[PDB]
Amino acid sequence: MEKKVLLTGFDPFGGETVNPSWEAVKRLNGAAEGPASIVSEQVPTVFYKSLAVLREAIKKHQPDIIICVGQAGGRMQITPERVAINLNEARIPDNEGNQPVGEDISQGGPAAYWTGLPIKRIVEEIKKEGIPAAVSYTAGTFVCNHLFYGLMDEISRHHPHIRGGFIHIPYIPEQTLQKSAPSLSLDHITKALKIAAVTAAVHEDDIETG
Amino acid sequence: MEKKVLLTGFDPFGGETVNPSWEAVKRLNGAAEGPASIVSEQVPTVFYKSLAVLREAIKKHQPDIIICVGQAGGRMQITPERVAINLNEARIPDNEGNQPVGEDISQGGPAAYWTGLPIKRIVEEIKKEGIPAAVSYTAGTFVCNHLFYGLMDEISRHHPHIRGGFIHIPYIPEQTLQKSAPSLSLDHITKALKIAAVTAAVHEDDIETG
Amino acid sequence: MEKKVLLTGFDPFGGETVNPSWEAVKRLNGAAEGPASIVSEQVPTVFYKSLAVLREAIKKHQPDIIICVGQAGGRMQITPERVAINLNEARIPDNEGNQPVGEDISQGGPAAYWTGLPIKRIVEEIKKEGIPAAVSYTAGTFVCNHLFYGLMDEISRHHPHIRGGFIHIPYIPEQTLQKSAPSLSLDHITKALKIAAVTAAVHEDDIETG
Amino acid sequence: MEKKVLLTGFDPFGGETVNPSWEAVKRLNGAAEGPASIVSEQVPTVFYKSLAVLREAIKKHQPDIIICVGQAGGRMQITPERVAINLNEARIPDNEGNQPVGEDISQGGPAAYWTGLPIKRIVEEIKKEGIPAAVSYTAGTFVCNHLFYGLMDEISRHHPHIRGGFIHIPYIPEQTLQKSAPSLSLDHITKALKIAAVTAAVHEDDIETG
Repeated sequence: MEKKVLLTGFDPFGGETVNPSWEAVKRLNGAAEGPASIVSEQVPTVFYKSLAVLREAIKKHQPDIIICVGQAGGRMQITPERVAINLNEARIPDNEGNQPVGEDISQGGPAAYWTGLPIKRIVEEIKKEGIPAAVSYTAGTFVCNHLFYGLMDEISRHHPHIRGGFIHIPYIPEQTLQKSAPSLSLDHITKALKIAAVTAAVHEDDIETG
Repeated sequence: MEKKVLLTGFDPFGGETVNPSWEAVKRLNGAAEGPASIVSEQVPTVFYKSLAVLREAIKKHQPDIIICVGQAGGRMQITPERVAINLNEARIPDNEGNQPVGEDISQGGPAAYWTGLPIKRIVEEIKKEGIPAAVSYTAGTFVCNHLFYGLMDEISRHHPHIRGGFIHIPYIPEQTLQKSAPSLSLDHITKALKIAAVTAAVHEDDIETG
Repeated sequence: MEKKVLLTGFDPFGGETVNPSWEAVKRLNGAAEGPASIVSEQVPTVFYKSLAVLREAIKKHQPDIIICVGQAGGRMQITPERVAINLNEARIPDNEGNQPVGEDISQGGPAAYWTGLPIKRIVEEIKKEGIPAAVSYTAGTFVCNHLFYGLMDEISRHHPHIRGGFIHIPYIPEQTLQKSAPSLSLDHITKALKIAAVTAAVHEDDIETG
Repeated sequence: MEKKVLLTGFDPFGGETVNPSWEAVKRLNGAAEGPASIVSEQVPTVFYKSLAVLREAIKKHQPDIIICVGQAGGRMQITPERVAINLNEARIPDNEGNQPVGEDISQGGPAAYWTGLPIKRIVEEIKKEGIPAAVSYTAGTFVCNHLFYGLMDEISRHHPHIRGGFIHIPYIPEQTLQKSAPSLSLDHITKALKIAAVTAAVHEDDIETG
């Protein structure tokens, strides 16, 4: 059996020198685990450009499953996102100075898109391996929600066979040295991400525990 | 232009014999402030029945503006909600024992509805009076989001002239006596609610700030 | 039966415009409640000078009870302090630029002083009136702990008949407008402070609970 | 020159079968790193008995440096403690049912004891290795503070040559699976602890920071 799984992580931004989402997905590049064969691409933390880079990664890799990963500084758990919202509302500018306020991602697109990943199943499997996980119901209104909405929009309109979604991850310890915030080690985050890609490759559907 | 503004607050939800959302909106019943003439109705913290009670309050009062209020224990600010989600996913049972998991509120309805209130404007006005306010992007998946989504569905399909939305409020101090959690006094919360009703009755368009 | 209660509050620091500890104790100046007769003085948020101002307030008013109040931004409850510590360790400079690091308050003084107030009784009485309260075991190492330690030192060495202590209070709502943080209204804080002064004037002895 | 460092950790408490402070120090037993030669002993989470077990470990091992470790569920950083307080005030009963309230540890002992470890130095060295650390000024009033005060009392009165202190550690991920709380991995915590032992074995002098 073989499902091709595209993982994306973002580049560094807003002060930081490392984006853990890219550090964790980069080491899974080329991994084969169960049915999953994993490839990893980096997306810029830039509005509009991130979506162009993702469309290119879909053309080049022809994936069956796409999991985009971003950092959510301050959370304590790996959180798969249930909902992408059609809004760009930037509190801070992106890496190229764009700061959209009140802007639609898709003019006339739906208000929201649900995730296509079996996220409750992913949460229970990550937890079986001893690492904290929970589903989140807001992915923010910055570049991470932008890429999630843009991904689901592309799937619905042009690649309906693809199962796609977004997972937010904590800070790693090295990033909370001058500011106390929760974190999870990079080893637990890359392990959780591998479990997510394999669970999404094996399972079509989700379980009803909530 | 006098605008009738319907305000609702939930009945005590198993945990106390008082619900602050009701206590606050009940004292604004009959208040007239600027163009706003305010009426208040209580809604049960029960899935499906809450919506039936709301439909009845809409028929009886014929409101121009509807602001539904509920309690969000743990928050620190008055938070107007930007997005209602088509999902009933109950961690705990409602007042009559219903605990829906993974259920659509409207089968075939949109995934989400945006608020119809000028919420950025409301946030800035509450803050001008010295009380903390912020827009929130998830209203949960319990009876409070249920009523919010049901409200906006009713408006979209049957009462397109009505401006409607949802505002979550914190605990009052009396509720954090055995469990430390943030709170706002009931006098600040009812004041914030009266400012929201007046701001919504005086302006159809929102500010762009965030 | 009449006890003179001296309350003090600090002026503002950091970048705030009101120090709620002064705003609250100022409105209790001249209040008589039960046995207590209350007078209020303001102390500067300056190391070493705060202590000189307090010594002067003790000479002038000849109090039976002294309760020094300061703001603890970020807490959620009124917190009477159990322990003062012999250390000035300033993360930020005070209002006149002093920033002591690793400095003894009293060279050769004890490492700590316990409060002289019936703080468990005070906590239970404030909570009986519906406002959250709890004892704290660190008052920090800035000017608020400095005044507390210096107060207890003054009492132990020169005024052993006086009952003295420190009470930290939260932000008021008006201070959490740009930064979300917990707060208590100024009406709840001044009412908690009047209850603390009256409870301390009526009982020399504390209850034993937590 | 070799310094024998004794580390302690506690036994299981509260429905758990493993205690991280003990899991982390147990794997350092017999380690030699720089000048430090480390031995580890387990202490019961029992008032009064913990102190007797510690006195026995001091007699048997004759250590130059003692670092007692306990878990502080909820914190986000490794926190060396600056102050031990002379008070047993138990919110919950210990492993054998003792629940002291308002009790002195040493009748007539000082109100507090300062740590004997170079804790600022320890904090900067742990952070150099990418793991979060900060000094704490309250170690609670349960069995962890009890052992810290009792240790410093023993040192002051009978073993003035020993350098001793206490370090609180976070939850590990496995413990925050049903309750979301911050954690650090057991590998990061045991690495922090070995760095603490070696920094204390090499430096009697502490540094001056903020």
